Order: sequence, then C-alpha cells, then structure tokens
Amino acid sequence: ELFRSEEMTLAQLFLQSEAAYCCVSELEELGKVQFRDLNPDVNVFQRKFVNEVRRCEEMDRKLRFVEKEIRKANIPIMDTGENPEVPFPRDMIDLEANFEKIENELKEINTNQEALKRNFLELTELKFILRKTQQFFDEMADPDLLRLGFVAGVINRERIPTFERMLWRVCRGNVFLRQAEIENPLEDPVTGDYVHKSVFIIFFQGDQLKNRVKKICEGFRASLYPCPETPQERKEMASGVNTRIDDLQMVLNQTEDHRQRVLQAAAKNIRVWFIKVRKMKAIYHTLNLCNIDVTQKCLIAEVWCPVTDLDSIQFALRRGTEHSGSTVPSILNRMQTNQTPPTYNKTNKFTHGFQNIVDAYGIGTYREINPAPYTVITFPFLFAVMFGDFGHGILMTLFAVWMVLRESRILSQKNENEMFSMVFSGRYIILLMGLFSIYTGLIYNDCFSKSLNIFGSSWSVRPMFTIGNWTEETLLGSSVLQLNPAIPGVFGGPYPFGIDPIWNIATNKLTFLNSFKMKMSVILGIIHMLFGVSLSLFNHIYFKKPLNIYFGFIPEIIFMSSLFGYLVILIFYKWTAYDAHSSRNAPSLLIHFINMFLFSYPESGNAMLYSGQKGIQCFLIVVAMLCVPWMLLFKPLILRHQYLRKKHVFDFGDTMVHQAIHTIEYCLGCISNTASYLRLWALSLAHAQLSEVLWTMVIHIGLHVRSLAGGLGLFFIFAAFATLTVAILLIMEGLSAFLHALRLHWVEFQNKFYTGTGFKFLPFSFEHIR
Amino acid sequence: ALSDADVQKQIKHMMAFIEQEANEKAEEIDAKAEEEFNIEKGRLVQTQRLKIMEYY
Ligand SMILES: CCCCCCCCCCCCCCCCCC(=O)OC[C@H](COP(=O)([O-])OCC[N+](C)(C)C)OC(=O)CCCCCCCCCCCCCCCCC
Ligand SMILES: CCCCCCCCCCCCCCCCCCCC(=O)O[C@H](COC(=O)CCCCCCCCCCCCCC)COP(=O)(O)OCCN
Ligand SMILES: CCCCCCCCCCCCCCCCCCCC(=O)O[C@H](COC(=O)CCCCCCCCCCCCCC)COP(=O)(O)OCCN
Ligand SMILES: *[C@@H]1O[C@H](CO)[C@@H](O)[C@H](O)[C@H]1NC(C)=O
Repeated sequence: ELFRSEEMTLAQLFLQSEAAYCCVSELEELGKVQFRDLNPDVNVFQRKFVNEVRRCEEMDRKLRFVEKEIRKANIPIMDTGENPEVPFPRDMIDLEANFEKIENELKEINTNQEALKRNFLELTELKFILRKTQQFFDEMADPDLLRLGFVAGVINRERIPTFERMLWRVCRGNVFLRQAEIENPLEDPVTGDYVHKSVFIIFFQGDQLKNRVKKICEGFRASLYPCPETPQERKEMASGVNTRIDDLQMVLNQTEDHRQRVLQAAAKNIRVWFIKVRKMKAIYHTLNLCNIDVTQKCLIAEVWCPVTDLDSIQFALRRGTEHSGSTVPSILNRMQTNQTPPTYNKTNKFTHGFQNIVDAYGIGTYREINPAPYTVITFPFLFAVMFGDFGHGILMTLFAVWMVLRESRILSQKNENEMFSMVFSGRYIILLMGLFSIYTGLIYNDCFSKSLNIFGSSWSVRPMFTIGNWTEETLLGSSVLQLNPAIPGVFGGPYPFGIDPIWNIATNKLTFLNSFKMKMSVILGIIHMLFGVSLSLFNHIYFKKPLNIYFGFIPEIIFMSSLFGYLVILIFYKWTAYDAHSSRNAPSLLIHFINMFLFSYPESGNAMLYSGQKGIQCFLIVVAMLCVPWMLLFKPLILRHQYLRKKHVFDFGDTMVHQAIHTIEYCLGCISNTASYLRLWALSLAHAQLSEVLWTMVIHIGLHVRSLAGGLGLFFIFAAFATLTVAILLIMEGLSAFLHALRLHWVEFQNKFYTGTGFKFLPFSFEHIR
Repeated sequence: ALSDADVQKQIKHMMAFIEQEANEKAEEIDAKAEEEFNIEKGRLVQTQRLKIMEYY
C-alpha cells in the first residue's frame, strides 16, 4: 500500500525472437515491467532495430501530416476508445501502403486543386475580358471583320487614375485606353484575395509603343492574356473559354468532393492509426534495449518488477507465446542483486495529488516510510491552519466539488492551460483543503472576517455595571473602555467550540489572537516534528540500523522533547493554571525559555511558573546539551572501531566531519524549524486581517447607508467584494498558504525521517493513449 | 512454478529448439549440396559424353 514502497526485484527473461515482439507487447499492455538498456556500449542511434524505429517515425510523420490536413479542413476526428495492439507480423507493409496512399493521394489532390484553381481564375478573367471587349466593340460594327496594335487586361480598381496618368505620361498622347468596372469582384490569380477589378482595353500605333505599354502593365502587375482580332475569332474563343470554364468548375467540384471523402475516411480511423503506430514504435524502441543476436539467437531482457506481479507477468508471457504461436515458452528468472531498486508507491486516484506533492522534493528511497498517507491529512490541515476561514473554505470546497463531479468531462476535454491542469490534478487536494479550512474557520469563528455566535458568548457586559464600578457616565467618558473577567459574572467559562464571537467586535482582538495563534503554531509544529522523528525511528528499525536507533534518533528525540516539547507543556500548563486573579504575576513563557537557555534564573522579575522550575529546567538543559556529544562522538567512534580495528575505505576524519555537520545541522534545525512553524500564525493573521480590511473597505460601504437606495449600490459593491475575495484571498493567499504548508512538509517535517534519494519507477506502460 | 527446476526445464527447451534450428539448417544445406553435386556431375559427364559420342 502507501505505507512504504513495494517490494522490488530484478528479473531476466529468455524469449525467442519470433515471439519476443508479441511478448513485449503484452508486457506493454500490462504495464508493471520496466526494461533497462543492456547494450549501452553502442549508442541508441546505431542499435539493431533502428531501421524499424526509423520507419515507424516516418509513419508517425505521415499520420501527423494527414491529421494536420484534417484540422485544416472542418472535418472532425472520431474517438472510439479501442486500443488495438500493433500487429507483430509484417503488417507494417500493409500499414505503410495504406498511409502512403492516404498521403500521396492528398498531396496530389492539393497540388492539382491549386493548379486548377489558378487556371479557372485565369480563364474567368479571360472570359470577362472577352465579354467587355465585345461590349466595347458595339458602337456600330457594320463590317463583319492591321497597323493598329491591340492589348487588353485587368487592373485593380482605384489604380485606374495612376495607370492612366502613367500611360499618358510615357506614351505621350499617342495611346488610347478604355476601362470598365467588373461588378461582382473577383479573386486575384496569385495574390489570393477578393478585390474589385477594372477590365481595360489599350490601342497603340506601333512596335515601340507596344513594348512600352506591355512593360508598363507588367510593372503595374496587371494581366493581359491574348484577345481576338476579328468578331468571328472573338465569338469562337469566348465560347471555348466559357466551355472550358464550366468543365474546370465541374472538375474542381469533383476533386474537392474526392478530397472531402478521402479525408473523412482518414479521420474515421486516424486516432486508431496513431495509437497503433505509436505503440509499434515504442515496442521496437524497447526491444532495442534488449540484447541481440550478437550473443544469442534468443532475446535477453532485464527488468524491474514488484514481487507480487511476477505470476501475472508470467501469465502475460504465456499470452505472448500463444499469440506468437512459438512452441518454446519464454522463461523468467529472479536473481539476487546489488543495484538500487526504484520507489513504487501504488498510487491511487485520490492519493495521486498527495503523492506527487511529496515526490516533488525528491522521490523517496526504496522502502522507506512514505510521508504520503500522513500528508493526505497534515497538508490540508496545515493549509487550513493558515487559510482558516469558514466562508472562503465553503467557496473552495464547492469549487473542488465541482471539479470532482465534472472531472470526467474536463478529463475528456483536454486543454493546454497549465494552471488549470495543475489545479484539476490537485482537485482532491483542494477539496480536503477546503474541508479543513471550513473546520479551522469554525474554530477561529471566522466567516468572511465575521464570527458567528452560534452558542452564545461567555462575556457578559452587565456584571460590569452591576458588580463593577461602571455607569452611563463612564460609558460617555470612555471612548473604548475595556472589560475584565476578575469580577464574577463577566466571563462565564470558555466558548464550547471555537474562538468566542465577542473577540470579533473587541478592539483587543489582535492582542489575544496573536498570542493564541502563536502558541497554536508552535504547538502544532513541535508535534509534527516529533511525529517525524518517530517515523525516522521506524525507518531505522526497518532498515536495521541499531547504530542509528541508539545514536541519532534517541538523542534526537530526547533533545527535541526536552528543549521544545517542554515548551508545549509549559504553554498548556500556563493556560490551565493562570487566570485573571493571578494576571499580575503571570510569567512570560518567552522570557522563561530565554532564561532556561541562558541559565539566567533571576531573583527579580516574573516569578517561577512552578515549584522546582530551576532544577527541572537545569536538568533539561543539561540533557539537551549532552545529546549533542551523544550524536557526535559516539557513532563515529563505534564505526571506526568495528570497521577498521576489526577485519584489520574508512576515513575517520571525514566521518567525524560528516557527523559534526549532521549534529550541527539537526541542532540548529530544531530551533530554526520551531521558528519557521510560526509562518502558520503569520499567514493566518495575514489572511484574517486582509479579509477584515477587504470587508470594511468594500461592503461596509454598501451596508453603512441609511437610505433604502443603498440596496441597489450593494449590488455593485458586492460584485467588487466577490471578485476581490476570489482574486486576492482565494487565489493568491490560498496559493501562498498551500505552498507554505508544502514547504513545512518538505523541510521542517520531512528532514526528520525522509531521504528522497531514490528513482521514480517509470514502467513500460502505454501512455500513448494521449 | 518458477523454481530452479522450472528454469532448468525452460533452458533445456530453449537448448532443444536451438539444436532443432541448427539441425534444420544442416538438412537444408545438405540437400542443397547434394543437388549441386548432382548437377555438376551431370554437366561434366555430358561434356565427356559429347567427345565419346563424336569419336564412336
Ligand atoms: C473560485 C476559486 C476557488 C479557489 C481555488 C484555488 C485555490 C488556490 C490554491 C490552488 C493551488 C493549486 C496548486 C496545487 C495543485 C497541483 C498539485 C498536484 O496535485 O499536481 C501535481 C503536480 C502537477 O501534476 P503532474 O503533471 O506532475 O502529474 C503527474 C504526472 N506524471 C506522473 C506523469 C509526471 O506535480 C508537480 O509538479 C508537483 C509540485 C506541485 C507544486 C504546486 C506549485 C504551485 C502551482 C500553482 C498553480 C497555479 C496558481 C493558481 C492559478 C489560478 C487561476 C487559473
Ligand atoms: C467540515 C468539517 C470536517 C472537516 C474535517 C474532515 C475532512 C475529511 C476529508 C476527507 C473526505 C473526502 C474524501 C475524498 C472523497 C472522494 C473520494 C475519491 C475516491 C475514493 O473513493 O478514494 C479512495 C480513498 O479513500 C477515500 O476516498 C476516503 C474516504 C473515507 C475517509 C474517512 C476519513 C474522513 C475524515 C474523518 C471523519 C470525518 C470527520 C468530520 C466529521 C480510493 O480511491 P478509489 O478507489 O475511488 O480510486 C478510483 C481509481 N483508483
Ligand atoms: C515522542 C514524545 C516525546 C516527548 C514529548 C513531550 C515533551 C517532554 C518534555 C520533557 C519531559 C516532560 C516535562 C518535564 C519538565 C517539567 C514539566 C512541568 C509541567 C508543569 O508546569 O507542571 C506543574 C509542576 O508540577 C509539579 O508541581 C510537580 C513537580 C514538577 C514536575 C515533575 C515532573 C513531571 C513530568 C514527568 C516526566 C514526563 C515525561 C513526558 C515525556 C504542575 O504543578 P502545579 O501547578 O500543581 O504546582 C505549582 C505550584 N507548586
Ligand atoms: C470601583 O471600581 C473598582 C475598580 O474597577 C472596582 O474594583 C470596585 O469594586 C468598584 N467599587 C464599587 C462599585 O463600589
């Protein structure tokens, strides 16, 4: 399960070449096998099956091209869900023939479509030119049918003025030009746009002016085409071009229909083709990693496998043998090993987020205490200790529930939004964070910066006027006044569940919340670190390091408990002991801890918390400092003894330096981590104050309006309040609290028992499903 | 069972299969050699038969 990584073991398979492909295909489907390169001497680009992998890559390129044409067209791509296996026999020839056809036909179709569209456009321009020239030659055509030179073409509209000016300026007053607009604008022969055009006819005298006008038009990027010289020729060639235009239109429609049909057929199965070719490529690239006939006709495979799945792998090999039809059976064999096994955690849908979260800071070593199962609660809980707010937690849990419910929809509809993909993958993390934030918001008695008062406050103001020394005169005279629980009836016990509501309206709020939350942060941090140290003991026991257990953990736990666990005990004891009547001489635990460390127990100032404090604290400090030599000197000396005096590389100086570094690191880390766990209080107070200021600066405006017209203003004011809460608080403050719970887990909690010097188990599982 | 006995049996099966492959290759090459010998012998004997028939 998730308690620690799965039992991992090497294995080696002898499998005959004929059935090897099918067997590795079954392995790929199964997904619990990780191959390893066994021919690293020769680079990947020169192995046996590189020809096969190259051809597979070419097939993948063909499929990508056809798919790109599919996207270019409006045609959609189906999705059946079948995952057929690549055909081990030489079905590659058939697939290559199919894809070669589907690519060559499409390329020929595209080229012919382009050329025929160009020809159709040119011919339609010629048709329009002929029609307008016939129209121009209709003043009085008395004759039925050579010095004058003739040309005609088409120009872009609004270029008529410049072109006419250029003609009349070059062929000075010795060329004639007539123009006519072409309604129903046409598409450019090459430029490829719908632009208005003018068909124009030019008359000129001789060869020199012919050349002049021809070059002028060519520079003006017009087009000329030939033209008739007699009305009979005009009619003949006009009819010819009209018929050719109709024929070209028919051919264009037919070829476009052919393209549409072939592309629809391609899209019907493009996904299945992609999956087939991608697995085939993966399987051949995997077989590359296996030994080749340079050593034996039967393939040799080396693999990591969990112990429990060996029988399943053998059954998969049996399927491979049956499918391949080879009489000989492939054989698997275990073998005791020295190489480091990978870390495999058997991740689940709900535990995937937390496992990735704990893996980010380093994949756990082989079979060490996995922090994931405890993280599953302590990361949401530490997040809630900071983000604690009933309303914001409600919003977050509703959002996470929406993602969870509609997860199938979003999983199917994949997008490239990295942020949204991250959040969705963490949906369960966000859901638990929202739930625990709801709980901690109830404890804080906080809901959009406002408390609830569901049980009734323990603070009654009347005893102040009844027993106390107040009156309406004092209320008039004092701007803020204050309250005291010393007089009998003011403070009627603690609030049964969560912080008392009156603190919300008390200006003394921060004075009390600061201390309560600082103590809470320190307590939770120290207990988390102690749990980590216990987990470290578990690690040592499992790995059989009694040296670590007796020097290391036990000194570490004694040091931590004596110095900082005693602080938690002091906090709880002061809470339970000191009350309002003893307020005057209530000691400060900060000063008392400083004095504990400094041996500065004074005869003046705050008194001792309890009898025997001097002696007990001196004893605790002595034990704490003794734990430093305990860690430092002992383990190196025993190691040096039993590994250099017995049996006789060990370097005593380096071992001493390493142990000194470890002891300094751990001892300074205790202090710095107990300090850094104050980020819980810091972020909680920040979130609370930001929510309070947002409320009082946004919706206080809409609420503090006498006139009933304010109900309309509250509309927009609350729109702003909602957007601001979602942006500043839910998104950014929530992200900060999330990442700081992460940092706490990675450093403060996991430095006690985690190593994270393993390798992620990357199996030969087919994820080409994408 | 994946015991040493099963591993030995599988290795023995692989050895038997490779022996069969070698034997089949040997049979094929032996048949090819026999046919080559026969055709070369026929060619040479025909070449000498030409001279014998011419003389007689
Ligand atoms: C209406 C609004 C309500 C409030 C909702 C939002 C609350 C605010 C806090 C949300 C923080 C989201 C980040 C945690 C979720 C990702 C963790 C997870 O499970 O994925 C493992 C992630 C991503 O998943 P993955 O791709 O690695 O998945 C594993 C895949 N294999 C195994 C193949 C590799 O893995 C990691 O890399 C782990 C480190 C994660 C550290 C998180 C860094 C911060 C990310 C910030 C997100 C964007 C900010 C918010 C923007 C919002 C606007 C669109
Ligand atoms: C608001 C005030 C209270 C706040 C504090 C309590 C917050 C508790 C947060 C946990 C509750 C949500 C758990 C996730 C619900 C979604 C289920 C996801 C899928 C699922 O079933 O997950 C399984 C893991 O176990 C689970 O899903 C775990 C379910 C049982 C957990 C029991 C512990 C609950 C907390 C303690 C009791 C309640 C206290 C508060 C009254 C394994 O995944 P799969 O097999 O479905 O995967 C399928 C593909 N692999
Ligand atoms: C994996 C977990 C690791 C451990 C995590 C926990 C942290 C451990 C810290 C070190 C060991 C425990 C703490 C020892 C220091 C003394 C604690 C005193 C607490 C305290 O304030 O109690 C008062 C003093 O008790 C008295 O008056 C009695 C005499 C003084 C205390 C005697 C010793 C008690 C503790 C015994 C050891 C417990 C070990 C726990 C691990 C109550 O007294 P009051 O208010 O009535 O009196 C006052 C008028 N005189
Ligand atoms: C007068 O005020 C003091 C100070 O709060 C209070 O302790 C005392 O009980 C009052 N005396 C009365 C109401 O007689």
